[PDB]
Amino acid sequence: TSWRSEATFQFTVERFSRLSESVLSPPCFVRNLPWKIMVMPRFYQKSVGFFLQCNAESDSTSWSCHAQAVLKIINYRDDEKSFSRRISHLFFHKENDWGFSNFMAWSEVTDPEKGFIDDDKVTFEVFVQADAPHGVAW
Amino acid sequence: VSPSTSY
Repeated sequence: TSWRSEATFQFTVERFSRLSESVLSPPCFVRNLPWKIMVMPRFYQKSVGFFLQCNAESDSTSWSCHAQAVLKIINYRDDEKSFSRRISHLFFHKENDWGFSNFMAWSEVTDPEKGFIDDDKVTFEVFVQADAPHGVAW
Repeated sequence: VSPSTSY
């Protein structure tokens, strides 16, 4: 159920080579809160910005949720070559997302010979393990 | 290299 303490979800960004603004995935519910993948072009040299967002649309300023997660960019040719980084963060209204502005080089992810991009699509994945939130379901 | 918010 949505109360699950962990989950793995993916989001495929299309027309990736042409990305110019931040894109958000639909929500995946964990601990009954909406978690989303956020991707955007950055420049450390261009790089892929990859963040995990939590409960960002809520007007509440009383909530908080500590979570650990594995942010991964899927390599469709070989799963063992997927690029991953781990995070640990206390999510709350003032810091509702966390990740890396320079997750990996843009030139690498968009290289047709590396295996991360196909038909200009790149798939992002997040495995999140969150603790029970505070200031939500009193 | 280092994590942060998207801000």
